[PDB]
Amino acid sequence: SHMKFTVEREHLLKPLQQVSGPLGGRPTLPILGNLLLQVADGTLSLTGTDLEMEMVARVALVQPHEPGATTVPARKFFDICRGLPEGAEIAVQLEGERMLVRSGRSRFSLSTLPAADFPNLDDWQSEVEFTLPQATMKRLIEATQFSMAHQDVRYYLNGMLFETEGEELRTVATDGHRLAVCSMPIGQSLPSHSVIVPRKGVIELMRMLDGGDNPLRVQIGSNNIRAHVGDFIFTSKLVDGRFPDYRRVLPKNPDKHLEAGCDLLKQAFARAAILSNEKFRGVRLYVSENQLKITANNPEQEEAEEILDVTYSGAEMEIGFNVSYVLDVLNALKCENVRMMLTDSVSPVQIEDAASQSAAYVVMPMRL
Amino acid sequence: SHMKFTVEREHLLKPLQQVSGPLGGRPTLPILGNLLLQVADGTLSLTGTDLEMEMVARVALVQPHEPGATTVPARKFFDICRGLPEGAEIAVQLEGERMLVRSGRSRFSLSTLPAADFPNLDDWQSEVEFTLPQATMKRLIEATQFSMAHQDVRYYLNGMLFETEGEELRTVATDGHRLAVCSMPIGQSLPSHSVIVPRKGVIELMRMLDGGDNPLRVQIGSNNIRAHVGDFIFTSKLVDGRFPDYRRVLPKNPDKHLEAGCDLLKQAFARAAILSNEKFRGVRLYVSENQLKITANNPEQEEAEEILDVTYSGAEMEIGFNVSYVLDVLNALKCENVRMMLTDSVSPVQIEDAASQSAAYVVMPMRL
Amino acid sequence: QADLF
Amino acid sequence: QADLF
Ligand SMILES: [Ca+2]
Repeated sequence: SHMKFTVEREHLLKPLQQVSGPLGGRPTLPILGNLLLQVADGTLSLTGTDLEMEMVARVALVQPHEPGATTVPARKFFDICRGLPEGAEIAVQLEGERMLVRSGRSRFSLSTLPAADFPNLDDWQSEVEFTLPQATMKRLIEATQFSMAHQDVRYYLNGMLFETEGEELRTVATDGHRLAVCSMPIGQSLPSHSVIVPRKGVIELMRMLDGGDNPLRVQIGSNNIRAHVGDFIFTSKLVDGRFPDYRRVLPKNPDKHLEAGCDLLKQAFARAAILSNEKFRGVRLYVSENQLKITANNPEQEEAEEILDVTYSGAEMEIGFNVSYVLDVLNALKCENVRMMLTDSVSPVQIEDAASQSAAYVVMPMRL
Repeated sequence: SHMKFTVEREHLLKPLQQVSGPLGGRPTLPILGNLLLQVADGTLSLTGTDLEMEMVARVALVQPHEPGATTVPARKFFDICRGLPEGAEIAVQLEGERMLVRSGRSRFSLSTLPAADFPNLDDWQSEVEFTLPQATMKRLIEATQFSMAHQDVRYYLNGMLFETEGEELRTVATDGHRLAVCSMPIGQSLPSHSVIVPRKGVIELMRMLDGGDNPLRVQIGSNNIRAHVGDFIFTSKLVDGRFPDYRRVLPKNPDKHLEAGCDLLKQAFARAAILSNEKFRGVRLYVSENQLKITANNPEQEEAEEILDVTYSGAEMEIGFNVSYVLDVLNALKCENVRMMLTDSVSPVQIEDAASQSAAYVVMPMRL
Repeated sequence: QADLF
Repeated sequence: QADLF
């Protein structure tokens, strides 16, 4: 190819790091371990993919360049650029099937694969679009991602629901045992729509956001989602499945309301967890007038007991939980007091910030 | 047992973390996952062991206490102490085969095993003793530990030689391919003596030390070594084997001396390494008047070339090296300029700080 | 552990 | 690789 460019090291490092995100260990196809490099106009584009998602970065070229394209080993190319001195000028050109990289007194010849062999995940049509701050999208993801299923055979849970209705954007995640939902107004009238973004894509989108003043532009198609922020474009295939309706799961008539300090509650649960069953992590909660007792027992007949003053309205009741599910929620909430709404020992509980309804967590109990 | 004590949380945390060091998470015996606790006089002693080494911590007791001893699960007891709030007072007493821990509104019952069942590794006699700043001992170990063998069948290389001569303490480590030796004067006349400390004991000793000047008292017996600093005592069995006569592998008259900036040399080797064979890591060095050329190639016929200006006046020469061995040395040296001393292409290179002879590294070349 | 759904 | 010893 004719491709040539010279770019300063630090203009390449963050692009190279972002587009290498989708690349794992030991590619299934060899070209998936490569990055696509393209020079066109005054732009260098760098692309990495794993066939499920792709990340593109654009870099302006102010020094002489020649158009063309090739693909080069990602780890090797990144490590070369990172290993060069600060402020190094990195000159790149093709010599047959080899990329030549030159900087200072350093020279490298890398093996390439043709750009025509690189997969393309860009040929689709957007059906819903909106703009929002990166911080808002990051918060939506961080408030719920821990509740996704990690490797469930129910593949439609290994991801996060993104749902638009009216002017709200909503994320939902569940593993069949606990659920998280977070809603944010975005100031644009949107059609009613929902899609499942795969878990790996959710994490990668999260990591591309810095909370800067740059807006994030989201486009949702029938089978893909795309996010544009700054000079980066992330695209992911959607999960082809049906997600549960969080509306059905949310307890409707909880007759028991508990309020407690989040830090004291999280700390009590974290200590009780130490003497819970190492595999199933079960703890017991006993609630009575303005008091909560947490107990944990393990096969060694070890026992933890924590007592907390709380505000509690309702009958006395005992309920069992996987303490990791509870601790995940309390770690996600960054508020002084938490509200827990309960009915009985066999029904879900809802946990929220006592001062905010923007996020809701639903955790199903364990049999005592 | 009668054992009772009340101690502030922060007086236990670092003791518990230190004495838990030798514990590997999957003990063969349950008592090996426990810590021995002993109250006698106004002192609490905590001991953890893996049968090869043991770590002891002493804690003065200023609050009411009763003497006795038991053993308690290390991870659980540490996690309980760490999970309690800052400044928490931790009250401990025994009730039969259970240890009751109480603090604030938290209560824990842990299962114990009798103190009479805990192993003892302290019954031996000191034959060489000296004191040195802990920073000096930490430097001696860091300067050389990376050259210890890992699981070599020559079991006596899976460790570190500690050798006393004149007023010097010296550490030596080798895996049969490269060697590291570091020598520090300690201002005390010592007998000529050397022992092998097992690698796990070396690593744990290093982790018991910080960069302070606080005195470390070392005692070396016929079959054990003991290091006392502050309120911690580390003891390890010595390796019952013969260490190689390392003085006979040091190059005797190197007629070629090369000096270069450590950072430039390290960065050049690190970039060349990217295109070396992933398994054999071989690189070529070409030296000539005030110039070093480093090349690497790999099975894909990719190639890296680096040229650096150096100070060199010897004859022209090519020599091959495992680049990871070279980078290990340059990472271990924390200095501005490096001296490389060579003879021919089939003989080892000796690498030193250009301004200091306290550490020396000997790397054997590769046929390449 | 009970099921949400 | 050559041997030191
Ligand atoms: Ca530039």
